[PDB]
Amino acid sequence: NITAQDVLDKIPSLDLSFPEGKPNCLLGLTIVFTGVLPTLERGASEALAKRYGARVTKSISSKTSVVVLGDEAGPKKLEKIKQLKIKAIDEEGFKQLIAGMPAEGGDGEAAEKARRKLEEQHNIATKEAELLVKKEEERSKKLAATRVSDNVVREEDKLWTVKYAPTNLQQVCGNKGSVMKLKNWLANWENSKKNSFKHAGKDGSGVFRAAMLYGPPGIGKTTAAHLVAQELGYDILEQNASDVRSKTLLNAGVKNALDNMSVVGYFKHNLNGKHFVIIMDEVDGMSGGDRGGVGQLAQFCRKTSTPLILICNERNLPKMRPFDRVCLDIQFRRPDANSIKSRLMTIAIREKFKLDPNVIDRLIQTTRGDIRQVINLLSTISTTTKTINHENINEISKAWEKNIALKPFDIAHKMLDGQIYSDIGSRNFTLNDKIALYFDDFDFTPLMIQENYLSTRPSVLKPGQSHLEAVAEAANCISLGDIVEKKIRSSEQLWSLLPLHAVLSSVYPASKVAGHMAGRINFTAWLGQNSKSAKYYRLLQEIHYHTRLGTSTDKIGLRLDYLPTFRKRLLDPFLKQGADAISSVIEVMDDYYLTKEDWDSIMEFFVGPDVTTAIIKKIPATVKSGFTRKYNSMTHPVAIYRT
Amino acid sequence: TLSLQLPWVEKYRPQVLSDIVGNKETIDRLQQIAKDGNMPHMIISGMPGIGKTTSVHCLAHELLGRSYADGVLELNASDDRGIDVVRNQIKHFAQKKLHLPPGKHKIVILDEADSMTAGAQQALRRTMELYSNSTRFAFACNQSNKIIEPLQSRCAILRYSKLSDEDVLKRLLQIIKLEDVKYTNDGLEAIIFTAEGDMRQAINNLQSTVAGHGLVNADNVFKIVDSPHPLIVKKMLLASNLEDSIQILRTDLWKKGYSSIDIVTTSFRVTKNLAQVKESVRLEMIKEIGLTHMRILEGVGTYLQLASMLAKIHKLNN
DNA sequence: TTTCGGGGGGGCCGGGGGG
DNA sequence: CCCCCCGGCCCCCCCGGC
DNA sequence: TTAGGGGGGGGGA
DNA sequence: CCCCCCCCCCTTT
Ligand SMILES: Nc1ncnc2c1ncn2[C@@H]1O[C@H](COP(=O)(O)OP(=O)(O)OP(O)(O)=S)[C@@H](O)[C@H]1O
Ligand SMILES: Nc1ncnc2c1ncn2[C@@H]1O[C@H](COP(=O)(O)OP(=O)(O)OP(O)(O)=S)[C@@H](O)[C@H]1O
Ligand SMILES: [Mg+2]
Ligand SMILES: [Mg+2]
Repeated sequence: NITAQDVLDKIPSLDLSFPEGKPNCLLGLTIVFTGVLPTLERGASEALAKRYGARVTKSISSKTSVVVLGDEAGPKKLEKIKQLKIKAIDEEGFKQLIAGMPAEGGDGEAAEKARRKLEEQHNIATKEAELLVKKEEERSKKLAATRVSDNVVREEDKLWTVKYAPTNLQQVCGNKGSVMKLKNWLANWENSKKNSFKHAGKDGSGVFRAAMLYGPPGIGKTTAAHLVAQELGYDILEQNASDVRSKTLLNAGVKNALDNMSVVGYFKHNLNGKHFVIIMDEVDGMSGGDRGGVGQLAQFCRKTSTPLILICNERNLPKMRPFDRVCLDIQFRRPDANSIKSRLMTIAIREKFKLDPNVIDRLIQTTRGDIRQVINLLSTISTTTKTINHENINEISKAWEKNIALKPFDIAHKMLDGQIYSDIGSRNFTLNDKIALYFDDFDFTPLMIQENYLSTRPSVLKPGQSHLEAVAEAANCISLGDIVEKKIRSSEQLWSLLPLHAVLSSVYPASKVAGHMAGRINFTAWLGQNSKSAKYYRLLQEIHYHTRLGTSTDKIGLRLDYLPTFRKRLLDPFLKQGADAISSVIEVMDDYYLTKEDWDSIMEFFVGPDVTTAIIKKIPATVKSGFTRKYNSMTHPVAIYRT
Repeated sequence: TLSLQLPWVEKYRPQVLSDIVGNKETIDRLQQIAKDGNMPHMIISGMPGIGKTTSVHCLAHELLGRSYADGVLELNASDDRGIDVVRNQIKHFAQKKLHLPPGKHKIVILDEADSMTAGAQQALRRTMELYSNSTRFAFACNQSNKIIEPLQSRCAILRYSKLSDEDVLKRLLQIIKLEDVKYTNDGLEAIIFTAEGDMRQAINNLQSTVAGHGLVNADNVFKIVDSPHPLIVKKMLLASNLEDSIQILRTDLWKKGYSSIDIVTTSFRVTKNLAQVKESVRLEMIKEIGLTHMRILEGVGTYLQLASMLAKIHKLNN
């Protein structure tokens, strides 16, 4: 009949309040939205596009059927649009497209493929519902037979998450690769034990005695662990945050279970039924540097004689450092909408409330990939509203929005975005919002801002103001913020000044240089430099108090004045006289109570053209060996006598 | 006199879901849940004095009836709620055997849950997961962000909105009719304006005004309820001439006994929430206010410093 | 990173009581 | 005379704005 | 408007 | 089948 291409040809083309179209009119069209629309906002335009079953990609590629070009379009977007030769339309263009493609079908193979995929999803949902009702009928028949000739819990009284929890591995949606990897690792654990965990297979999982599953909340980590443990015929010994897992309890608790037979396995007699699978769930839930037992669990991971699976939500936390390279790491990513659309449709039809498949993705966006949260949202909403569609999708999504604290990189990216500092953008993301964004991680926000405020192309420059001037203003404000921070952490503990520190350290300098990140966002380098400075100051103090009885100065004077002459009288002789100057160097060292470690540290202090790394390396190894032998073959004096 | 009159906030505390005003959709959802049961884990968040504890208690009562005493475990910030409590008392309550109708469950009400420690919240996770067949949890808090993400994932989110002046007026009229309180429209308007959507504050102010003066009119209401100083600070910051701002500072704030620290903190907050002013100007005003706040915290809390702050703000605005 | 102060949780030590 | 229960220090870890 | 770069996984000439 | 689309996730004490 009519193909979307001919409609687009009819629609006016662009070169470098809305009509109610028929259902799924934009089906099979990949609409990429860019710029600013006159009447519709980005969110409103995306919602309108989804209302008609149109894929809304966040980027532009060869599959971008159409493009919605508005005011203030991204330069990269225009560059890629011209490179890929993709048509663009205006607000009236989109209006005519929705009102000029009513057949909702009959277009090219893309529309037919989309319809076939939708029918396949519906059929899968119906088949799953049929299986569920068959299971319910079987359970009811067994219950009636038992009753005819203990109180059980009826399914109607159970939470939807429990009622629809996966029963086997296949029912787990998303993270198929991770699930398969875990299954393979656990299946061949006995073979790895036979090889003493020395040989590594194709996947390299044969050298780990423990596995660590990590991912965001409500994605199926515990479910997958339990399912894999049950499938391979193991006995599960599970621990969680509800149990005491301190170092003492760990030593007196599960430690004895590492190499112990299971009595239940013996009395329930698979060949692996007598062996334990120790599941430590919510591993990040234990607090304590040493008494918590995180380090103790890491040590256990290195000698466990039975499979050990750890589960945590935050793998990069400092508390998790002991688990660096001792367990096989398995990441569970946020599942995509498609992998769970069939499950959501099955739940919707079984619970006898209507759910529009075109809004499911939005619900996922509300929950940030939290399947448990999605099921809870459906259960709570369906109690009063039996139909879910575009009529009330916006309100439901806004009400249940998951306000997750941003990470330092995301905080830096958002705070340095120039849009939020414009007249229009400031009314949506207010100053209070920016202060809250700082308070998300007050400890790291000022450091990230100071690190990344010189690596942006600004878009908020005032007329006649250069990038350098704004940078200087931001630096001045950052210095004032540092003064305020010093005030906060003094003996007076003026924590009430924290909000002001938010403005001076992050919000104001960011507003001065807000724009587009000219390059990759970098983590703050100040902490590593501070640690290096502390180490070097400790070394300098050690050297100074070794030579105190001979010199007349403070440690700073020793670094600035004495060290060059000491270099001239310690390093130059080796380079000039070869190995014949070892005696003079040793004599100078003895005169000042210096040791070999002191010699190396002194050589490590110099900068600029006096760096000694290359010079030290170029020295023949024989000279260094002779120097070490001569130093070790004699007695030396001691400056500080420890007792 | 050794006798006390019961506060009207307690005497007229709603006992059923139908007596709660505001947040109509959430109240209807709670009513439906009470009718049908199968209450899920829930987190109720919102501003102070809007009827969160009232809603939770009413829902529990309608759900459990005669079994309320046995089937409800209530814990708040005044009770012990450490990790040991979660691991022993709450676990014992969850595992407790209690025969209930075919659509009811035991309820744990953790009021002011935002004050609970991270360890207790973490320990609650598997307790909620394992015993959901017989026990359900209802958290009530002011800031939902303090609740860890795993607990939020396990609960249904109910964000309470501020009460509109219409609902406050409706409840106040019911209370007045039940108490036979002589009033005037202007007095009720003043009470509503001073309440700022706080039903508890409005009821307390009404009761205090009736006790202290009898007739509820603007004069008596304002005598009992002082005009909020944030509005005075906003007027001071928005004054066109430095002389007017200094006049307001000296007459409405300094001579009334307001401390300099309170004045400067309120100025900071009001400037932060001043949408009518350009954001960059607000940032400059905040810089000046922070300088003054640091000076006051150091110990120089004088009227001269506040006057200098106002002068600098006006210079910036010019 | 961290200059007080508060809160919480876990580990021993030791007084008292019981057998 | 010896073992166990249970109160109190001692230490160590973690916020600190709204 | 997408900071750069790497990993996972559905679609397909 | 390699290539592409598309998204998510890591940089990080
Ligand atoms: N991939 C999934 N597929 C189907 N349902 C899921 C999935 N993930 C989570 N759920 C549902 O949410 C419920 C809880 O899943 P969990 O296995 O506990 O996720 P989780 O990652 O372990 O959450 P945390 O880490 O304890 S907060 C399941 O019983 C399911 O009903
Ligand atoms: N929606 C309401 N309808 C009627 N009275 C209310 C309402 N909200 C509050 N009140 C009255 O104010 C009193 C206290 O209400 P609460 O439920 O305790 O408010 P709250 O939000 O729980 O306070 P916080 O958050 O713990 S400070 C009630 O006993 C009622 O008398
Ligand atoms: Mg879990
Ligand atoms: Mg309350």
